[PDB]
Amino acid sequence: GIVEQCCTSICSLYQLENYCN
Amino acid sequence: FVNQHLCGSHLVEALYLVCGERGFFYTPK
Repeated sequence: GIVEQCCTSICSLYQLENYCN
Repeated sequence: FVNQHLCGSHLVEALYLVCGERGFFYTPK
């Protein structure tokens, strides 16, 4: 989920946008 | 601001700015 992709690894705009509605 | 480790309120901040009026969901667990 977002914590694994953005907190315990380096986040990215591409991944952040996976969590916009 | 998005290309680093982002946790907690720092991650929510980033979602808020990127997603804008679309909104977002924050599901950490």
